[PDB]
Amino acid sequence: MLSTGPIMETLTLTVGSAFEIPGWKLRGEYPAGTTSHLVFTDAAGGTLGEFEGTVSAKEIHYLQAPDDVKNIPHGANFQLFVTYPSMQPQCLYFGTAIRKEPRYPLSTVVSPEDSAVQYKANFVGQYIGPMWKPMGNGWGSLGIHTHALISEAPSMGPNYSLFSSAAARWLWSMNMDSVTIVVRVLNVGAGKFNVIVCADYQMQTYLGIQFETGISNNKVHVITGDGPLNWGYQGDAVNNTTANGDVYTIKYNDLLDTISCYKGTSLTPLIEASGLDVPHGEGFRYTGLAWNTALLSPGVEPTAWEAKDGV
Amino acid sequence: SSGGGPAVVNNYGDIHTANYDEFYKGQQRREAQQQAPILPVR
Amino acid sequence: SSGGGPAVVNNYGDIHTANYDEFYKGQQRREAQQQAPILPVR
Amino acid sequence: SSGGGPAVVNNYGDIHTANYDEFYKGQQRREAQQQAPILPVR
Amino acid sequence: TDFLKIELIGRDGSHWVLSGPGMGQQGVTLNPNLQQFYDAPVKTLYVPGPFGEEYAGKRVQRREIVFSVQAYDEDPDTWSTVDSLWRWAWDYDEESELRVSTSDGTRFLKVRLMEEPKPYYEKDPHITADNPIVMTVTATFPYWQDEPEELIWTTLSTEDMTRFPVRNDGDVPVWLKWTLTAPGLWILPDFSWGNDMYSRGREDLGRTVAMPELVAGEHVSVDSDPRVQTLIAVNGMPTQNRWKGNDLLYPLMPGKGAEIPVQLKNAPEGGACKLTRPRWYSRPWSRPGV
Amino acid sequence: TDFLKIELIGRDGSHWVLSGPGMGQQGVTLNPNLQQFYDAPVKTLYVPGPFGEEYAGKRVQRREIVFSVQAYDEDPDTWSTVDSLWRWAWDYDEESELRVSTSDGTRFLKVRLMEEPKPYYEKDPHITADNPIVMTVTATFPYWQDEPEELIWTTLSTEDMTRFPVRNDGDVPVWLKWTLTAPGLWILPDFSWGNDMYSRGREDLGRTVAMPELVAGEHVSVDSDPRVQTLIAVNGMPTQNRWKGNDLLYPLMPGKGAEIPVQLKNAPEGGACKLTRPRWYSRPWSRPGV
Amino acid sequence: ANNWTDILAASDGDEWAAFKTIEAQADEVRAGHQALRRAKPLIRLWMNNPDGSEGLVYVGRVDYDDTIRGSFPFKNNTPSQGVLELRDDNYLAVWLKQLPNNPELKKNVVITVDFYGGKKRWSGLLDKWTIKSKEHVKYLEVTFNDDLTMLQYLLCPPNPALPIPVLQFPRIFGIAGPAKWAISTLIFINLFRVQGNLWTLPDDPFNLESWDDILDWSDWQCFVKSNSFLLDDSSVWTFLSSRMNPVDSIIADALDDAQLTITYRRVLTDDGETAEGFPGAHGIKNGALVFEIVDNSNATALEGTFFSGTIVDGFARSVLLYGGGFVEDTLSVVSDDQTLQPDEYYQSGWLATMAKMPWLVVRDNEWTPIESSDLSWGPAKNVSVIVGGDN
Amino acid sequence: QLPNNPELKKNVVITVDFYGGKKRWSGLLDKWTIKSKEHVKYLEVTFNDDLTMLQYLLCPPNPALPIPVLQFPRIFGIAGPAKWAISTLIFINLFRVQ
Amino acid sequence: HLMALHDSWIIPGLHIDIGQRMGSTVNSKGVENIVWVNQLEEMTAAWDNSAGQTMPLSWVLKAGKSDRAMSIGERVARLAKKMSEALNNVGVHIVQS
Amino acid sequence: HLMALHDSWIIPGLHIDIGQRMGSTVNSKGVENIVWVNQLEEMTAAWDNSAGQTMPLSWVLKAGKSDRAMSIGERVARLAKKMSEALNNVGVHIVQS
Repeated sequence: MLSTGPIMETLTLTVGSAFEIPGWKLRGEYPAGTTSHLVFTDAAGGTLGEFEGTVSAKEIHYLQAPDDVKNIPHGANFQLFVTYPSMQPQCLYFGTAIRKEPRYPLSTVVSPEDSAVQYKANFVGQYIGPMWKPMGNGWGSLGIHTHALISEAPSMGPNYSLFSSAAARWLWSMNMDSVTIVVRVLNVGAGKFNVIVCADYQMQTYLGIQFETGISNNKVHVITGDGPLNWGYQGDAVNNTTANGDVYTIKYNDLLDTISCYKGTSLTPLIEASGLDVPHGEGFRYTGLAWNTALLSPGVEPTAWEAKDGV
Repeated sequence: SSGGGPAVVNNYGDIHTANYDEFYKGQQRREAQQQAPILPVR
Repeated sequence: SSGGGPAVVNNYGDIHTANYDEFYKGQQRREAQQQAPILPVR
Repeated sequence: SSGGGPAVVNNYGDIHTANYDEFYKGQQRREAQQQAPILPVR
Repeated sequence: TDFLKIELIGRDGSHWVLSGPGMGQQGVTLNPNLQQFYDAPVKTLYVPGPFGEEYAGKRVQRREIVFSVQAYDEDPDTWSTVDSLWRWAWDYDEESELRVSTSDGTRFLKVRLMEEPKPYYEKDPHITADNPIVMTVTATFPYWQDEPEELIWTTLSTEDMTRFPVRNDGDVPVWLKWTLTAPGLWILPDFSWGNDMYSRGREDLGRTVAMPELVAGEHVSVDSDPRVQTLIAVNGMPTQNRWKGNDLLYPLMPGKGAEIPVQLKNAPEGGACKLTRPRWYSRPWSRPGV
Repeated sequence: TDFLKIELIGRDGSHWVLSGPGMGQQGVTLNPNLQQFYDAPVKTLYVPGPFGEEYAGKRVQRREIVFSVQAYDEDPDTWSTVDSLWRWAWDYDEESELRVSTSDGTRFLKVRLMEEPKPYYEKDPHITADNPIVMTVTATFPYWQDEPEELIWTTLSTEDMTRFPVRNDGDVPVWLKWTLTAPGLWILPDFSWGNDMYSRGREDLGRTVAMPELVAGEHVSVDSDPRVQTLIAVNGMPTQNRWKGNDLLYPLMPGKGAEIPVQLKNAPEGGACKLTRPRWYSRPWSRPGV
Repeated sequence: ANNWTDILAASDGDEWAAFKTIEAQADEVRAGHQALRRAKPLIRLWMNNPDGSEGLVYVGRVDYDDTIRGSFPFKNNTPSQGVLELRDDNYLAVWLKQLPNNPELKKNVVITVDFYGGKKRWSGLLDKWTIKSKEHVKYLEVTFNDDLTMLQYLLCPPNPALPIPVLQFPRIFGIAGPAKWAISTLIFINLFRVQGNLWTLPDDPFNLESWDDILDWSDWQCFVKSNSFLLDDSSVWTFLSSRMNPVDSIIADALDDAQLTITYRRVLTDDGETAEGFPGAHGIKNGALVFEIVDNSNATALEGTFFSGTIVDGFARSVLLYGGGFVEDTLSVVSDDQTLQPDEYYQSGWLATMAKMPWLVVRDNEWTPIESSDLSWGPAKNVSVIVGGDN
Repeated sequence: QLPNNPELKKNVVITVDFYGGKKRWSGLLDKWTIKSKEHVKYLEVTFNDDLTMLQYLLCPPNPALPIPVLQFPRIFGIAGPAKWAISTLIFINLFRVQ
Repeated sequence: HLMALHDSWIIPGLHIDIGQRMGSTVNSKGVENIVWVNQLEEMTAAWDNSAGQTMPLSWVLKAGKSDRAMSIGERVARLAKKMSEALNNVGVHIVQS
Repeated sequence: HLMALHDSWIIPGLHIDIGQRMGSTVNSKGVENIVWVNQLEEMTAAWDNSAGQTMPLSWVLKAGKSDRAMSIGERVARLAKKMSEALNNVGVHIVQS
């Protein structure tokens, strides 16, 4: 050990307490002009703190306000240098700053239940995907229709080789009672297309906005669940002629207890309903889609689907 | 403590308490599972 | 005296001295007794 | 020294470390050697 | 010490204080060196892997508590009475309670005689009238327990819904019990709580299971624990027979809890739902964790 | 001593200094005689041969570390809090970090409870408020490791090439990881470094493997270690299914290093590559090896 | 499709942050795979309807933790035995023990063991149970036979379309056609006969337009799904002959020669599962078995498959070339292999192995996640074969 | 390497000579197996002695004539001294198969 | 059902003979009350006088028969017996050419 | 008779060959003088170079043959061989309809 080296040491930090290194710990003979500085860095070496010691004849005293050290995390590595006059700095101690204080894990961590979610669906790959769970008619009731005759992207609907109605539940649930759904939809022919929010695990009860198109039945309803394939109209219908590529936003506001549907970029709800007798809360945050057609051909089908927590 | 006693006898394996009849019956059961469905009914 | 030594090893059973050859031969003899009279003469 | 310890355990034979798996596999291998050539190809 | 109190309630209901304030008042004290008493025995499974062996899971083992007591009195006749009472406080078939009281509360373990007790010294015990009994008891359920929390919800409406507040303060998962009255169609929560034991941790976060419609007089006990059958009708009817390959799969994971929804429909005379939530711990005492 | 510092970071994020500067400030110190702690256990294999037995290979075994800690405080209630916190710092399912810091740097070992801890003395622990806990922990990955060396190369060209400097300063081979953006066809090095495990030592000196053509949005992670599947796409597509039996076969051997070449083709946007080189060691501290 | 530029913009131009985002996504995919691998199985017992109607009726569920031990093999074209050991205090063990002496119950029980959320299923009939005593501790060891044992008890008479004790002409029944179609058709004809020969057989059973839509197939316990005679893509043909031979014995040689697989699935409509592709596929009852002959090896296909390879260049594609008389087939390697990848390999969440493009190579080295027990090779034995007797 | 070597025939003969070749055990390779005991890999090789060739040599009703044309009579019968007749049956079948 | 009469009062051959019906119970939950009535099919008298292991003359009964619970070796032996007899019968029923 | 020649002067293959008659004795009361003469049927040369169990090249003779003392596995295998051959012969002797 020919060359002098630092002594590995540790520092203690507390939230709300002033950081202080007493003078009787940094002894030695310090001539006038000696300067001591303490440097705190992170795992990458970035300096997250620097302080100056009060060098005296035989002691060095450190005293910083708690706000100066509140940003220094546990595990941040420190380095104490003493510089005699007309000399290069000499490191006396180095090590780690541990925090001796009440520990709050819940403050730093965020639970998966306490996280807003946002889901997308494009149907451009011509496959259903693992995120949609068929309901009402069982496995294999869903399908993708190309709509190659017109310049349109593939849409999702019932398996018209077997069924004329179907439902699909988004595999994962939401994390809020309030929810926004944005659907870009195509009106190929006559049918009924339900956007379903606040659904239970088996889609027995839910709120929904139903777009119905036909020879003379182009309108929008607010529906409640009676099963994945059954529903009950609530309130009066609103006339609406769906065109190919139409974007509808179904927003359920929990604190308002109101499910509304806006068409395109309109700032006024196309339809609106409030005070529906449907359970809400944990276990009632699933979402999905449903289709019902008289003929075995696509009616109103969603090309693009989007869901997000909150309104 | 563990190294050099029963905790390493366990690593040795079936040196102390271990029975022959149960092992033979287990081997017979595995063979019976393998061969029973392919034996004829006659 | 007896409890905690060879006298309880005897209760443990075939943990100390017991060889596999005689056990296998005895099981084979039992199976041969069971199956030999019903095996055909051809 | 040797008489009365592991060197007489060796005389005892397979009282300490000895497993059933390779013994059963070796017996099966010997029986397979005996019976495989005479088993029909059908 | 006054920081720890150990009691026994026998199969016959006798109350003994083995350690702590008031120990030895019934004549029996607890000797040192008691084993497998604090931590629940757990064995961890390991399977071969590229860098040795890979973790494969854990299996909790039943507790095998070997301890010793000392039965003492000034006269041999009363000592014999005390020893007889202590032996009567135990059994093999039925279990007795062993409570530990600390600043963290009171937690009990149900234990039974694993084997015959080993009493007395080498000479006849009437000489000393102060003799030790070596007890080898076992806990088939290895978790220390507190009294389970019971919640009652009675409704007169045909259709109704409630939110049961549920929370797991222990360090191990617990299995819920439901007592549902009949008639009526019940929907009970089976939330995964993030548990991924069926590869559906996020899919079953808000999972609800619908019990079969109950006819009049068919009150059901719905116990989620693997030891008991899920559905038991009080009248012996096969209620599980009408339930179409469905079950309660998820316990209450530690540190998790919410207002679980219970729904009742088609109930001409209302209905009552009781939720029993056990409080299971792996130690006789521990500070709350979250 | 001040030449060595041992810490535990529990499953809950708690920080304990068991040895070194500032040890025992959290109430728990480390008792002597800790085993299977320094060298990674390895068993060597031998086949029968003409001169006895012939060397057949080596296998690294998982660490079974048995060590004792001592939890202490002036008053029994604070001792109970300390003991509960120490218990909460450990688990069977999830691993806690064990960091050794010396003049060679800080290396960590991930350990989990192999079985239940054995706490306290023969009497109740509140008498002393200074009690030992015997811990049998296990390291499924038995190598001490440091933070890996990471390098990034991004480009805008449709076709480009780069060289990553790589060097194994440890005593054990390490397995490289790549993070590759999409779209684009990547050519990744799988240099043998003269290793003769497949009898292709200098045959595979400059081996390069072509990843399957990644479609838009199919950013892949290519981990060469055997614990994990090689190709995993972030969008869930089965990239390895299109990779017709190809694999990365060779680790970065100790003492070996070079400028390994990475090639990108058919990338209209121009992609990015990240290389992660682990720093695995068989000992808590060791001087760098050349 | 989050591009690199988009991810970098979301991370505000920090390459390290963007790559940590990508690494987190990869880690979550790997964690999902590990959870799927380590998921517990779902063991469920079902029974026949006590009144004698169709549809299996749910008995109960055995917990994996509540089992003592279990063993379930899946074999290629071979029946296998599943073994499940329970404690006798278990409620399903008690039910099974009371079953023989319960006069209100049918005596057949079906086990269904689901892995990966029902994606893999082992279903089979009860073979027996045994009350076994290990050191005075009693447990119930229950043995089931997998659902391929039904083909042992299905047999093909010389004329499956006519009454058996009246006239069975000709001496043997012979059906020739594409391999999958002919095997499936033999099975279906025998299923029709054993269900009662109630209706008239059309020329092609699997030409679904030939079957009337008013017909009810709900009482059938077994179904067979296959393509029609013209639509079958089996490259090779087959001739199957029978004189009261069991169906499995009839089809074993053809399955081996064509490298075909019999897949059975018990459709639990109580779980929402449905079936399609066979007559009466919409009205099937709960727990009805469906058979399908598949080409999982793809050895006889026009594009061939992988028959060999090396760890340094992957698999090697070969195609079968038939010599004179088509008795002999050799392998010719495709020097310029240009087979397109399956469309399934571009779908999110796909994990299966397509027959045309095998991908799974399992490597054994010093650091291997598997253990290799034994690899045995043996050369061919006899150069020539003689078959005959009387002509 | 034999199974995957395309330049080699797949049949192998072992000859074990005791007492300088006075005693000899010769046979064709039946199979081999790579077997692992405690991560230690060895190769077990099974040969069939040369008497197995008589299992694969068979006698048609008329060994001197083509088989798929006419094999008369129904069975082939040869009578004579024991050694000569056994050796003669074997020789006629070897002649036919050569 | 397999039983071993160690020191029970039952006298094989005297109380019960081969082929005669007897009932038996097993102490398993759900079937305590049930009595399985089978005709006695096997009874073995066995003893061993060896110094190492010694068992006095003891009887083991097997009531009822089952092809399913038969050992694989015994099943193979019985099947071989039946196949050999059937092969003899077919060969003797062959019509000469 | 089963014999194991450990270090005996007998040299199998040289002194005695397969099929050649030889006498053997067993040291049992009442049969010491008797010499059982059988033609040698089997001789196996076996060795094990493993460190755990090392067994030098040793010869084991079996003189004479008996179906009674044959192992059950060997008996079943030989029976299966004969039955398969007889089945082939009967099937080829079948007369067509």
